Amino acid sequence: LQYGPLAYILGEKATKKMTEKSKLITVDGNICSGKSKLAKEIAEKLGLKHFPEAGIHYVDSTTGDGKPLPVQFSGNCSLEKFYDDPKSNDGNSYRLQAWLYASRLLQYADALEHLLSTGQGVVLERSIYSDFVFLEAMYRQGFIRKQCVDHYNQVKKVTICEYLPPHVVVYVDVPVPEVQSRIQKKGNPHEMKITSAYLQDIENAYKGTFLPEMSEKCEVLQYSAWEAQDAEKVVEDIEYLKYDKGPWLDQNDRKLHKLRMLVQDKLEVLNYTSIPVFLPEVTVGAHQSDQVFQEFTELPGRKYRAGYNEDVGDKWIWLK
Amino acid sequence: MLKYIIPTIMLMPLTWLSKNNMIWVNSTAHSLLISFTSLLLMNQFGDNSLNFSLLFFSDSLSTPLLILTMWLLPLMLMASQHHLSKENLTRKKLFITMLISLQLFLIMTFTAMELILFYILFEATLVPTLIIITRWGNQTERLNAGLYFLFYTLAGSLPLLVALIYIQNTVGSLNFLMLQYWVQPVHNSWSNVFMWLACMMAFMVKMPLYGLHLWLPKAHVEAPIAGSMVLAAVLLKLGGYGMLRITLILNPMTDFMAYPFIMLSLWGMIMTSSICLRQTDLKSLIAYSSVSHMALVIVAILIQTPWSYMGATALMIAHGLTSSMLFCLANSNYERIHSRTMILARGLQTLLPLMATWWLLASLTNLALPPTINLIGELFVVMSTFSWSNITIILMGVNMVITALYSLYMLIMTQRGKYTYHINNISPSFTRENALMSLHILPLLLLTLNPKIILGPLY
Amino acid sequence: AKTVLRQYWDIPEGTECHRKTYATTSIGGAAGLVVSAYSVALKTPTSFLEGVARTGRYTFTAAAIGAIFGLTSCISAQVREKPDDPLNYLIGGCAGGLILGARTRSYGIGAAACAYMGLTAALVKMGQLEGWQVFAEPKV
Amino acid sequence: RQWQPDVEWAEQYGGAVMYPTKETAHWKPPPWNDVD
Amino acid sequence: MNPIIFIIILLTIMLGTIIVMISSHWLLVWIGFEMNMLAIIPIMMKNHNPRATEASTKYFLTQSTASMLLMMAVIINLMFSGQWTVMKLFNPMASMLMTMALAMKLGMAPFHFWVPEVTQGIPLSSGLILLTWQKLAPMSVLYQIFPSINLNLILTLSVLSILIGGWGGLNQTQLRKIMAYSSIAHMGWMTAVLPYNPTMTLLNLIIYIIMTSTMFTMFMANSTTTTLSLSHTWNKTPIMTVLILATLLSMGGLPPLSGFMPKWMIIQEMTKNNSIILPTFMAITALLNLYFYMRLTYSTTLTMFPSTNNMKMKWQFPLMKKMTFLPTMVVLSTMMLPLTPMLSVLE
Amino acid sequence: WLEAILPKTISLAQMKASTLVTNQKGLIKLYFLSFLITILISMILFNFHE
Amino acid sequence: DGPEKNYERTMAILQIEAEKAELRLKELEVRRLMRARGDGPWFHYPTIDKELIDHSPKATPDN
Ligand SMILES: CCCCCCCCCCCCCCCCCC(=O)OC[C@H](COP(=O)(O)OCCN)OC(=O)CCCCCCCCCCCCCCCCC
Ligand SMILES: CCCCCCCCCCCCO[C@@H]1O[C@H](CO)[C@@H](O[C@H]2O[C@H](CO)[C@@H](O)[C@H](O)[C@H]2O)[C@H](O)[C@H]1O
Ligand SMILES: CCCCCCCCCCCCO[C@@H]1O[C@H](CO)[C@@H](O[C@H]2O[C@H](CO)[C@@H](O)[C@H](O)[C@H]2O)[C@H](O)[C@H]1O
Ligand SMILES: CCCCCCCCCCCCO[C@@H]1O[C@H](CO)[C@@H](O[C@H]2O[C@H](CO)[C@@H](O)[C@H](O)[C@H]2O)[C@H](O)[C@H]1O
Ligand SMILES: Nc1nc2c(ncn2[C@@H]2O[C@H](COP(=O)(O)OP(=O)(O)OP(=O)(O)O)[C@@H](O)[C@H]2O)c(=O)[nH]1
Ligand SMILES: [Mg+2]
Repeated sequence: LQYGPLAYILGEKATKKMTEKSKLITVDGNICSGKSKLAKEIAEKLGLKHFPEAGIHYVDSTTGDGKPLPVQFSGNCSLEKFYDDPKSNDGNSYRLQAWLYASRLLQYADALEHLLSTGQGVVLERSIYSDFVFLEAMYRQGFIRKQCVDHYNQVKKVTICEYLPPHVVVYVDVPVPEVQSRIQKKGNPHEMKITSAYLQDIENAYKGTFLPEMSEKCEVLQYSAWEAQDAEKVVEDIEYLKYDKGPWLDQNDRKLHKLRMLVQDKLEVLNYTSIPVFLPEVTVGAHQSDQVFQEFTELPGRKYRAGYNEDVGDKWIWLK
Repeated sequence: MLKYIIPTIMLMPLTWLSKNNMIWVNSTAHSLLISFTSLLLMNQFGDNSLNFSLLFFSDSLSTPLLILTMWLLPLMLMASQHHLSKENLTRKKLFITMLISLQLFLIMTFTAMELILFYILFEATLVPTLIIITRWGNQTERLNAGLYFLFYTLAGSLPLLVALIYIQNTVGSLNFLMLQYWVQPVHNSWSNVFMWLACMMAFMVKMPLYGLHLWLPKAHVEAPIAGSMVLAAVLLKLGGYGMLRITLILNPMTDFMAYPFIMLSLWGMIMTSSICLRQTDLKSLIAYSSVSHMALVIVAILIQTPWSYMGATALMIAHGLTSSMLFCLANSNYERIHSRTMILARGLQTLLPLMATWWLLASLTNLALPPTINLIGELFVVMSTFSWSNITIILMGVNMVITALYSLYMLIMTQRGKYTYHINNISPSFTRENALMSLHILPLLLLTLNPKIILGPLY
Repeated sequence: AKTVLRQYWDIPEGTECHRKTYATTSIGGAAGLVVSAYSVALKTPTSFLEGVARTGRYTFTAAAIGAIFGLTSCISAQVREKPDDPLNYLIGGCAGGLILGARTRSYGIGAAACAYMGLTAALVKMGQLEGWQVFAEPKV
Repeated sequence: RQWQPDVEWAEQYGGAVMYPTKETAHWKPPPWNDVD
Repeated sequence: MNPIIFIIILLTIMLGTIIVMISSHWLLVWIGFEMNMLAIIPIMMKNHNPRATEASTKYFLTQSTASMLLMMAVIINLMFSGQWTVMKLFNPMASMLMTMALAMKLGMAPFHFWVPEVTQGIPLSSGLILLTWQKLAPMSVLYQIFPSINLNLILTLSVLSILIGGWGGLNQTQLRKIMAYSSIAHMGWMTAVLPYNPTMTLLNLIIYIIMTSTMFTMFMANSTTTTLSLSHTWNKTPIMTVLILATLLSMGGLPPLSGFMPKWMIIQEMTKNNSIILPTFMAITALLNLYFYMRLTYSTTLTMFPSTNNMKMKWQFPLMKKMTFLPTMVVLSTMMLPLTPMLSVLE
Repeated sequence: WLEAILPKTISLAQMKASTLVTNQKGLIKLYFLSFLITILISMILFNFHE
Repeated sequence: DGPEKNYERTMAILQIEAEKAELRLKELEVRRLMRARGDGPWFHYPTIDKELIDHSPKATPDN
């Protein structure tokens, strides 16, 4: 059965599937900190599902055929444009950040849905709990207006409060000059235009705000670039955590049923990411919104609800 | 009437099941076939009306209005399809559906025997009309125009609902055939004064009566072209048709209750005609012209003589085709210059020769050139109001002078003089536009050869 | 309130002017008290004396309106010698309408109140003459 | 094009009330999720 | 809430109402109201926030006060007739108390102040129960005691409710407050016709329940609680805007929609009783409701309000809420006028 | 007559009446106090208890 | 349609409508009398059922 109260009444309870390995682990750090590699190793060693960092096209990867959609359907948010013209008048900077927060919010729901439905833990790369560091860095460099920050906090306030924090937070502390050296080595043309001040603000946001906050309710593990290479040691530390903090200890089948009822409904997950706060960076006028939506409905397998698209080979429509 | 109701309903699945690019071809072609069959309603007898069933009936009053109603739908479809070209397909189909549903309500409104059935359908026409104006109008003010249109009408119609229900309780029926035989005189009392007003004011707002007219210029300036055509050609005539029927049961009280409304209409027609001389918006000028013409209809209906009822019926038909034609002429300029200002584009006869002939013919019917049915109707009303009181000839005469002045002034300003130098997108007239104009004027002028079919039951 | 309306309607028209004004003023004055009561309850006055000032303000206006209506309406019937004519109360209604405009110092409100009060008062006389029921007893 | 509501037009319907008065000047829209 | 407990609490709400409608004894009627109130508080509190706590508290005080007045009327009736049978009362003072008690329960003006606040403070699904199912029990009692009801009192309550409901809704941007004032106005029509023809009270009640359930269901489908949130529906579910448009016009009493039928039939009954001024006044005052329904149609359906960039993410996910009975309810909300004579089944 | 029945004059009246109806403090104390006034005038002025 | 078909179709319509009008007027009169006198099946408001009364000898004799 599709999950709901009836399935819950018949035994589908989260505690019957969650073991001692049913942990949500998030890996955090600065740009070019090798967190992607460490996250991939923890999942393999621990037998957890790995979630790549949620980019602009994360939602595209979870719907339809899984392939990225043209950029107009993402709102023309561009990470490349952000580096070249961080203060552009089209409001690309905040529009990207608002879009990225929504993508992370969706990914966190996908992760929690996986954990609660199968009992298998997941590994994320950053999350909606640490997404603000980029917002703070953007604001401190003058890339976004103060009203943009207010909109971000309004959206974050009414969304993050629904979800539990990660069981484990793994922070990889790479000093800015080392990161500034690794960005140049990585040979990305646009990324090479980043400044240390922006990178320093990102680092300050983790240490000033993120890590102290998560310590109050999570198991926080910190490492350097060298200490991070030893994946076995990191996984050894994770397997020896106590778990005596945070709200995960107060959860029970009843509360997790309500949480699973939320995270499984993606439109309910995104309900408040589009509150009618008319802000120039994220506001789209009616004519552009109308015709872009019409184009979206014309994409293959997008006119009708999944399973009712003849143009992609669905069958038995007259009985579905 | 089912032979017209059902095919009209079938236009809806026809539009929705048509190929993507054949929505205009299919709906136009088949609504013309319906219009063709509407001539079978001409089986009118000299004593009895054509009484189909317990629900619907036609007589010489409703038949010409029914044919005008069914002829106007294909014309509204040709008029609309250009400015709706960039609309998405589903919204085009919904627009056509609103027009089809409006025709369905109208042909049922004009044929209902029972007056509450008339009331409901008479009221049902509000919904699609409002949707057309507010959804597919062009400018911001269309939301206010919808509100004025809705609440002017309801301020009058709700008292009518109370009065009709009161009448049925007392009389026992609202079937119009029964009311012809069971009608009793209305005796003087304050109760009957308000019963008279409740029975009439709803129709007066529709005409519209002078003083209750300010909603009409707003609606026309804001409505799309099809909205203007149906508004001017048929919707105003619901008030006239309602008054023509309900005055049966208001005698003899109408003898003195009419005076304030005759004074408003007799004076109102002169004021609205003079207003037309100073209007700057071409759609607003035509809207004021309609108020002036409908003022005669109100007077003719109120004085209740055979000649005036014949004049009222002929004027209602003639005005419908003329005013709808004028809006289409004004719209064709608008679709080129995107402005309703009358002085913006001048000397257009030099650039659009044939379209200037349509302007001339439309203006000649508006000023009622003999022997057009516009004059026949106006002349009959002038004859009957002279007997009502000889002095009225002065007011009628002055109005005919002013009517010629603004009719030709509109022609002279837009078509003659020197063309505006900087306007250089005046492309030649399309076949669609020329056909649209000629489908107004040709039936109008052909009716001159056989006027009796538009003179109503009193013929 | 039935009793107060009874003595007003018990008396003929254009007779005992001083009695009609007493009745209309009493009817109007009470309405100002009812309006005042809900006002102080639902909008707490700043001070006890502030509430008294508001109560007097509303009650005086309502009493004044009813006083003028009865005075003007009963004189008009007296001078015109037309006891059973709605136009008498049309004059009485507008008079009370103007007083409201004065008390509110708004010529626009006075004109608006004149029409609405004038028509309302005229309709009340027609209903009295022809037995219009507002709260009709069920019969069928 | 046909006119459609802009941001200014939309904000008429975004306040605590439709017709501001001196007595409601301090009112504020309730929280998006009803939580205070 | 545990799903099994939620079902049990919902059935207790229903059972409390049913007891009121099947009882021939005043004590059992009072017990039904007590049971119903006991089970309705948990569903108002089920999201645990201060606004929900305030709403439940304001609801409890109002309903508890009314139930005390109902019991006082029952005992006065017992003193002067020596029996408990649910029917006309045998003392005028008991009739006034019972009528005022039931007006308080229904939220009619001037006991109306709680309805906008309680509805605003509880979830949409709870508001749906509050403004629909909860009217059944008080109306079913009014249906049985109307012969002893003071005509002036009941018509005064009706007129004030139509005025207050109409005026209150003009100043609202919150969808739950709009529905609350819509409810107050509609209770006024139901009780105006009660002295003349109780069958038309039932007709108006049933039709009102259907349209109100339709609106609440469509608000839930999109999780909209504000006018501006509802103005985004065009860029997500265009069909829903058309359904909302039709339902609102029906609630406005426009022909040829179902919501015209109750206003039409009520006008007929009062005119048969030589009541002309009251129906005319009520119909005109009901244009106030039509105005702020039309305003919603303007921002929802007839114009396209500005959107937000993040809305594009919603395009990719289907509507997964149950929307139970919505296709049926919306069709009955709009297309029932041709079947109006069927109102005799209620006779 | 114009000032009385203009669209602007009718619209303002309802707008003014709406603010009177809706501008409330939200306090339990004031709403119930209004219930008390309602019951008293029901019996004292209108004799609804008879 | 020929003139005789329409003519006699009109008579059938008139007969039905005339009969309905008469019945409508009677119903208003019947309803008025039933409500005023309570001697008909309509407006029959319930009274206590006498089959609920206990007729057996009571504990004391005077009753
Ligand atoms: C028979 C007796 C009863 C008589 C009373 C009248 C009954 C009729 C009322 C029935 C109830 C309302 C249901 C109407 C069905 C509407 C469905 C429809 O026509 O299409 C909606 C349209 C489709 O949108 P969607 O499917 O999401 O995507 C389109 C891509 N192809 O959605 C859109 O594209 C949005 C278009 C923009 C919105 C345009 C709004 C104006 C058109 C509204 C028409 C409906 C008005 C209903 C009022 C009654 C009309 C008389
Ligand atoms: C913009 C419009 C605003 C609303 C307008 C509403 C008009 C409503 C009219 C009110 C009802 C008519 O007015 C009412 O008629 C009845 C008669 O049936 C009168 O009834 C009384 O008249 C006689 C006069 O001898 C008295 O002896 C006796 O007390 C009683 O019969 C009322 O004294 C009168 O107040
Ligand atoms: C919200 C305030 C709540 C306060 C509740 C206070 C308790 C009220 C007690 C009411 C009980 C007494 O109620 C009252 O008793 C007397 C005694 O026969 C009745 O009798 C009185 O009225 C009728 C009128 O024809 C006749 O019986 C008689 O002329 C007269 O004595 C009243 O009709 C009844 O209304
Ligand atoms: C004959 C019966 C007629 C029944 C008519 C139906 C009742 C309709 C009720 C509408 C009442 C509210 O209507 C409301 O009026 C005010 C006019 O001040 C408008 O308000 C507008 O004008 C006022 C000043 O004029 C400005 O201060 C305000 O900023 C502006 O928004 C509202 O935008 C409109 O929504
Ligand atoms: N503006 C913005 N950029 C972001 C955000 N998340 C990632 N990015 C950018 O995405 C780019 C790549 O992300 P990173 O994972 O941090 O760098 P990486 O080299 O690819 O991954 P690792 O070296 O393994 O840590 C960086 O330039 C980031 O600045 C965000 O929330 N906001
Ligand atoms: Mg990376």
